[PDB]
Amino acid sequence: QVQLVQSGAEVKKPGASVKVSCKASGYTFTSYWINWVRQAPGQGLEWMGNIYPGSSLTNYNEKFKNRVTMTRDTSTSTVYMELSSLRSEDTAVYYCARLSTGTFAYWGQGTLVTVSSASTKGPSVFPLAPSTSGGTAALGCLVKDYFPEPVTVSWNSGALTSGVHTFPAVLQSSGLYSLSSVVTVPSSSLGTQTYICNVNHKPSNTKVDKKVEPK
Amino acid sequence: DIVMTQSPDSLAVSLGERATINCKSSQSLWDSGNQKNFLTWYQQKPGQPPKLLIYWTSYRESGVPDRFSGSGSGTDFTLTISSLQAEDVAVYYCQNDYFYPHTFGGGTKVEIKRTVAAPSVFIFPPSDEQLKSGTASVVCLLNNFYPREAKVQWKVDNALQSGNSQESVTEQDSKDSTYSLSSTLTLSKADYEKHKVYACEVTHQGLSSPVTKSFNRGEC
Amino acid sequence: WNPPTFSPALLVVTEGDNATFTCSFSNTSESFVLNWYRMSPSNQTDKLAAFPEDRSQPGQDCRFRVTQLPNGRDFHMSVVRARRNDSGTYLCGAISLAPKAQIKESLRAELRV
Repeated sequence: QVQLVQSGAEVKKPGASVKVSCKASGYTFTSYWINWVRQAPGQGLEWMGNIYPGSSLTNYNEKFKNRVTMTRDTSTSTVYMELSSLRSEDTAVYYCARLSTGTFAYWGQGTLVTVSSASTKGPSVFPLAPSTSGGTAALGCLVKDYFPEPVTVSWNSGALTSGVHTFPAVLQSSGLYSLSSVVTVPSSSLGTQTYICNVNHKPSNTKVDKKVEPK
Repeated sequence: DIVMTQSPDSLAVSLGERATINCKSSQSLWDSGNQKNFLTWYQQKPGQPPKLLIYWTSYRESGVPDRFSGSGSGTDFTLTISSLQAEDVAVYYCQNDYFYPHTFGGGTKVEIKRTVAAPSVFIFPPSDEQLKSGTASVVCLLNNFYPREAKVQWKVDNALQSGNSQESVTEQDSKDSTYSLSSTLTLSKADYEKHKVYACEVTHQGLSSPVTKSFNRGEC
Repeated sequence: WNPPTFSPALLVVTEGDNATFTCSFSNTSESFVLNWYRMSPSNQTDKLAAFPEDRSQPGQDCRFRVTQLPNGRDFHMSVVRARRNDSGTYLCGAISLAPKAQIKESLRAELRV
């Protein structure tokens, strides 16, 4: 099949430069245009540039005058994207895509580049205890003060999926992220079923299974 | 440079009716050498790479359903969904595919319009485990409401808070087409120990009167 | 290179038969993809098949198929088990894979079932 696998996530400091790889397979790599598109959190897509692997022809965006650089490697069928003089505004998920006009469009899975002076910190998991209402009760976990993204939260090892709301993270003044995950259940189940949120933060080797007991 | 303006910014359509999105370009996207209007339409769901729907203004990519149809010529273009299904909720971008740069439009959020639904409001006092440190976090949860417009205000001993709270909303739920909001008021333990009444007051179209949920510190 | 030729301009075929078009080129390009297009009543264009074939590409129906003739310039856009739904207008087009891609599309030929 046609596949575009991008390099993994990276955290960089302001002023540094990142290089994202995109390995094409399943077609004549040297004949199709490869585009780069980024998306900052809470904003639309932004075209970044073009590269034709056949002759390394590039079409950069004027927004990144001398920061963007696209190259190719025919021996490994990989295209690279380099962005220098990084800012906090450059925090985004970056996509590579094979977009030759009139032909089918394929997309890489994306690559998250976090630009921040913060350092890796494991999250604290606080229980949001119920009591609750008359009919339904709500309980949750507060995952506070971690860097970088992402955190994976599940309930009862993934066995509790109904009424679960994991809210998107929020960047705080400390440069750390914070999210909460809630779940609504019948009021009669508070004392008949155990509830455990399973928080996982891989960059800091944090693994916490907090039991949410009522108050 | 091509400027792509998308109007409306957000669109609410009932399940099964027609949605129309507009895209106006600063210059003509017509190509005399290929006899095509080079404009592309994209669909992107949260947490997913974009998906190409329409290229060359009115050409459908393989696998794109019947309801999606592009139109327009020159500087005015339009994407139309004839039967908006649940799987269509996403942001739609028009893109200049004619001249470089291939600038995107601002996008248009397409949500399912449903009946008014009030939020279920909950307030969680800070955990005692958090009270081992120097900060205190109070969370106010708004569960399953429509429309998305909601107002949350924090009160400490009947003193309106400002500049010390953050919030975030989920995506429209696939089952009931509702939203959930989570707001976190952050205080220092010193400030938390100096006040008794904590409350969040919700103002929503589904509430006849604003709903307030409070608690007293140290009381259960 | 010249635009291809989609013949016959009108092909009337009974229901449930083998209707076959012919997309012929005078001279071919070094790198190109050939597409089979059908116009929908919404004034849209749908890509049914494409040469060379990509088995991983979704949306392809097993009914419509494109076949390269031995001379390499002519192609066979055949549909098997034709339905009354298939009645419409069709066309073939080629897009070169050069940096500056050029579109070369045929005229429209109508199908009746």
